[PDB]
Amino acid sequence: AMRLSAFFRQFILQRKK
Repeated sequence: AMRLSAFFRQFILQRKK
């Protein structure tokens, strides 16, 4: 159940980044 592709710092962080 992993969608998380370019994960990290881009989804979670998409808003900070």
